[PDB]
Amino acid sequence: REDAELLVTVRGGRLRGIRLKTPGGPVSAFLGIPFAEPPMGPRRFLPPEPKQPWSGVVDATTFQSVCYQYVDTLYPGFEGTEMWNPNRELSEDCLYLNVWTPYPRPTSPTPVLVWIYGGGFYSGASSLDVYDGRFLVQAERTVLVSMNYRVGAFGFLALPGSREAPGNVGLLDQRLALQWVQENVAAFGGDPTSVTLFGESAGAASVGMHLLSPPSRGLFHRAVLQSGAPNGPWATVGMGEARRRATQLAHLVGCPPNDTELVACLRTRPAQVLVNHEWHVLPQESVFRFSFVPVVDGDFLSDTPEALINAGDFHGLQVLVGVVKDEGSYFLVYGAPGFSKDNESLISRAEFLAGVRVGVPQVSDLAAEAVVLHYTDWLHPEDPARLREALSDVVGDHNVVCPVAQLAGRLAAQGARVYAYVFEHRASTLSWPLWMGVPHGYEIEFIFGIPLDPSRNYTAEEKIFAQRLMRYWANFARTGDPNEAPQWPPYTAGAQQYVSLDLRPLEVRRGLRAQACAFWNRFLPKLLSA
Amino acid sequence: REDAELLVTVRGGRLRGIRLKTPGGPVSAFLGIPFAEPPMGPRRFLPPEPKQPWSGVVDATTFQSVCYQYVDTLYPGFEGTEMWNPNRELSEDCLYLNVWTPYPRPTSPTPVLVWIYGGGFYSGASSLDVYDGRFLVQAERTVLVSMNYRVGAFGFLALPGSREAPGNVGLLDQRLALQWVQENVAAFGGDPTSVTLFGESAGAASVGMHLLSPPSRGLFHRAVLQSGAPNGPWATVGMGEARRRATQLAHLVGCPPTGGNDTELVACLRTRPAQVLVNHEWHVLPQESVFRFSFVPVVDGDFLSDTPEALINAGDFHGLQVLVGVVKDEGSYFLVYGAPGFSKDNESLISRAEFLAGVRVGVPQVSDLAAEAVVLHYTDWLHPEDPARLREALSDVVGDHNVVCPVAQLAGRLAAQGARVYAYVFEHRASTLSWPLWMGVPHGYEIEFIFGIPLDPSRNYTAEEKIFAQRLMRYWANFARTGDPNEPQWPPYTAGAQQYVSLDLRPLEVRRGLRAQACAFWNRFLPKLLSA
Ligand SMILES: *[C@@H]1O[C@H](CO[C@@H]2O[C@@H](C)[C@@H](O)[C@@H](O)[C@@H]2O)[C@@H](O[C@@H]2O[C@H](CO)[C@@H](O)[C@H](O)[C@H]2NC(C)=O)[C@H](O)[C@H]1NC(C)=O
Ligand SMILES: *[C@@H]1O[C@H](CO[C@@H]2O[C@@H](C)[C@@H](O)[C@@H](O)[C@@H]2O)[C@@H](O[C@@H]2O[C@H](CO)[C@@H](O)[C@H](O)[C@H]2NC(C)=O)[C@H](O)[C@H]1NC(C)=O
Ligand SMILES: NC(=O)c1cc[n+](COC[n+]2ccccc2/C=N/O)cc1
Ligand SMILES: NC(=O)c1cc[n+](COC[n+]2ccccc2/C=N\O)cc1
Ligand SMILES: *[C@@H]1O[C@H](CO)[C@@H](O)[C@H](O)[C@H]1NC(C)=O
Repeated sequence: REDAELLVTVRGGRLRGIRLKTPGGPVSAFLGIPFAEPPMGPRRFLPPEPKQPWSGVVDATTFQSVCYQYVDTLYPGFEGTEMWNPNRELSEDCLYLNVWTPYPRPTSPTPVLVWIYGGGFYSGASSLDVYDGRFLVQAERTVLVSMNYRVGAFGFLALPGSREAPGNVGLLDQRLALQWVQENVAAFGGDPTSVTLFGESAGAASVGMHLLSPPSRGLFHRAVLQSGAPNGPWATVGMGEARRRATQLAHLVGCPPNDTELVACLRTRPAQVLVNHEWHVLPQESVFRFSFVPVVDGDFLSDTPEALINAGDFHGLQVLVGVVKDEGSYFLVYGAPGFSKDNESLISRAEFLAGVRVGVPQVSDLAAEAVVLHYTDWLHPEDPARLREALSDVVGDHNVVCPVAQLAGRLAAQGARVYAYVFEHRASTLSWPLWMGVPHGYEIEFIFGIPLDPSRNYTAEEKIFAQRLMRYWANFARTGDPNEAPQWPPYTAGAQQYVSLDLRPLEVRRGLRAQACAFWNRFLPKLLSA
Repeated sequence: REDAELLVTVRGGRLRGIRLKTPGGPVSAFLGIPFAEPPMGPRRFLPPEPKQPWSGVVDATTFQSVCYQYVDTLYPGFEGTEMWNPNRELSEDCLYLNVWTPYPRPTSPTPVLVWIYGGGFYSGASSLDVYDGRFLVQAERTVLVSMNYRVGAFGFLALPGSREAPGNVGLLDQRLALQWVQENVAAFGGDPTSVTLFGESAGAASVGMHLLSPPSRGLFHRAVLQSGAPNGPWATVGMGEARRRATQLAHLVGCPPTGGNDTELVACLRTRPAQVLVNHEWHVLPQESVFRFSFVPVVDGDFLSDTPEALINAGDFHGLQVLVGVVKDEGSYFLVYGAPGFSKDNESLISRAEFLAGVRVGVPQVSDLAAEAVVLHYTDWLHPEDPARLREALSDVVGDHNVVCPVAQLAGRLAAQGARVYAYVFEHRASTLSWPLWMGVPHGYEIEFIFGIPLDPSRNYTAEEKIFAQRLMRYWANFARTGDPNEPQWPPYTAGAQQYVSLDLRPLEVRRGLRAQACAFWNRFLPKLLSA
């Protein structure tokens, strides 16, 4: 009758899962497991509370609701943007996690991968097709866990010092899920002593912040940061600016009639009302800037991530970090003047100079001049194709590449063993224009083995590539070393060695854009202080 | 009795010259013509006064004295440094000029080349062997003129506003010599309506300042600036810093028994022996540095109504032809005079710490932030500690900051504002060069080829270098005659295409960009950083 492999008892009660099909065999999935009380009504903006025990059997056969978030409408119906939009109904009752295990369930402790999705801390969901864990679990025989966490104002609105809206509760949602993994993953066959965190963009920034927060450190053992870092200029906000943004949001939604009255009024508004106004609390026009992000208030982060990275002892830590070939191109169509996915975006010098202030917001004119000096080819100062690639480099280096390069350099120089990559394969199914190259976020589908889905149109070569990348990632989760063949050397602050990931065998190189990142990481901070 | 070819009457009186032998035939030389009253005693620091007329015949038959100046002591007996030291006795009685003309004297008016030597405004002389004008006149049949002008404190000590030491008198010496050319060069067969100034280093900066001073602008028609520009960070000084340096120099020599009344301060300075002033001249510089000189032209609203940069940016230069250029390694020569770890006698493979310390020596008197901006751009962050790369990088720092980027900025603005510009880079290392190999083609070592020194038979240049020298003399003379060095073609320099030619044994090769990336930092960004 009923498959005993799909019945699991966790600390809170009983669950019923579903058997999933994959080209290489079945997989056990437990989707929509509640790990927190629904953060609704008076519980909104508050830290999550552990889910109370239940009687009966929870149906864990389908994904649960997506946390309330903005839905992108720039190119309606376009696959390049719809693949990131919510594929389930929106709700504040969204604190659920998902578990994939081999079928039948492992009888021996199995290494655990925990996925934290990205989306600028304002969007994302564990239920997106591109995060389907069935292929990783079947091919590499790990336990895969992913959780939903609150985004936008619901997860990161902060009136610092107030208890009604302390901030960082979305990060606490992630920590609660990691604590749930420690207490319950063995019931699925997972090994709670071998937990690897991996995430992309804001998910990678989240992974980095769990590395720098002592209460989260005991919950995992290895970390993978893809196209993101906690020291990115978009990843955190100071207490003063957080209070300003929280206050303006209240004003824009008709609040208030102290912090208590302000939060109480915010709690009376429908969730969609807060979503409709959250982008308007940003101080200026920009790309790669987000309204409600983690706040540095001395609690979750006792100091800025950059400060915590410099003062940290990282011996015994192994981290896998990397970027895609063209980190900046995706963001240019959301505000940079002259850009669009439907033409070549061959911009003029005037549009380039205007894009610099959009891509590098909230800096002095002198700082902007330094950017223009560094990213101008003064033998071809007005060539539109060069200007298009240059502004993509500005946005990509400033927000992703150089923050990741700095994290990798400091971690390596202070005990950690770092492996660095650059993902350089443009998917044959990529629907973005060719000038965007390999855009932000389009390595994920290969890490998750999506090309193995036979109902998709990836090539035979791309399937072998996905299997290669799944092996690297799983090798790292098992041993802290992706290697098995051309060897992948560790990244060091001196040699700065990394590998390129594409259809060709591994190629070792030096320097994660060393010349450009010396500007962003070494000189520009000095310029802004004086 | 006499040779009429060697007798000339100028406005001041009669002159007698000499007939010089050259590998290609005779040349008339009138060496040591007085063009000003000796600036001695009460006239020290004063503007030059026209030479009073004389009766009889002045023998203009040999070079006159070198103006009082410092004598380099760093590598005694070394050919590389002794070639720039005085080859005549030092004297304040030094305001004499020289005229070379073809033998026999030209039938028709001939274009005139006027040479202004360099030496950081503290040294130099028209009598140096490398400035011998006989080969240019023989090969290209022009009239060549060179003059001595006061250097160091005697030419550029400035108490601005005062009448006893108004400053810039060395530039006034040059202008007086230019006025002399206008009134008298026709007696030698020269055309006063076709006068081409050319100079190197501080001489090139001098040429540019005459371009930007209206009283001088009417005295010539074309300009050549070799490895120098008036907008260089070393070429001018503000009124306040000039007064500070002049006051500390007076204080260092006991004047007066600091500052005070200007008339009495200078009167005390006039009682000091010339050598005493020279001995303390370098002590007034604010910090340890290279390519910085104590007494230089002062921007005081008179000779220079504004900074050279502002005058360049506001200037209308239609109808002007200009030839500018640099050598391949402008900075290397200056590093052995103070940069830590450097020497002509070893490889100068410096460390990272010596590189950072040399940056402050090579870019003196800037904020810590500006210094780190220099480090950011001249460090290869894949090889931040490689000694050979650091040695080249510090050479580039000093060369770009002081020569290449000032010249590139001068060339770009003149071209954009009406002038026709031709740019070169001199890339030949002479076979006779005595400096070590790591210095490449150093500052000042294109001059000997422009003056045709390789044609001197007692020298040891190769036959290839003699052909090269004759080719360069043709470019310079073509430009002096027509405003165009051509007749492989040499395209003009423009702000957009930024085209220049390489001068070496190979034929002309057209390139783009006078180190465009580096000079965008020095000319565009760094000024914004200093004002904020
Ligand atoms: C500074 O002093 C000069 C005069 O220089 C000498 O020292 C003076 C104290 C006096 O002894 C002069 O005779 C010496 O020549 C001043 O200029 C003189 O001023 C007087 C009175 O007006 C006049 O009769 C002289 O002709 C002037 N001689 C010149 C032009 O040198 C000058 O005014 C003083 N400036 C100050 C106040 O600092
Ligand atoms: C090359 O020499 C320089 C400076 O030194 C002089 O020339 C040398 C060839 C040798 O003859 C020395 O005895 C001379 O003093 C070295 O850099 C300097 O080293 C001296 C050591 O006293 C010291 O002043 C500073 O550290 C450096 N700067 C100077 C010029 O004072 C350089 O290290 C030598 N190159 C090597 C070591 O290969
Ligand atoms: N008046 C002085 O004491 C003095 C001291 C030092 N210097 C400059 O040092 C020598 N130098 C430094 C750099 C380039 C060339 C030279 C050679 N000059 O003859 C000039 C004057
Ligand atoms: N205006 C913006 O900066 C912006 C930011 C983010 N997005 C949507 O990002 C979707 N996304 C979400 C998660 C991970 C990656 C990605 C992007 N490309 O792969 C649109 C506009
Ligand atoms: C040039 O070389 C020759 C042969 O060695 C020598 O006799 C002569 O003195 C040298 N002259 C110069 C200028 O060096």
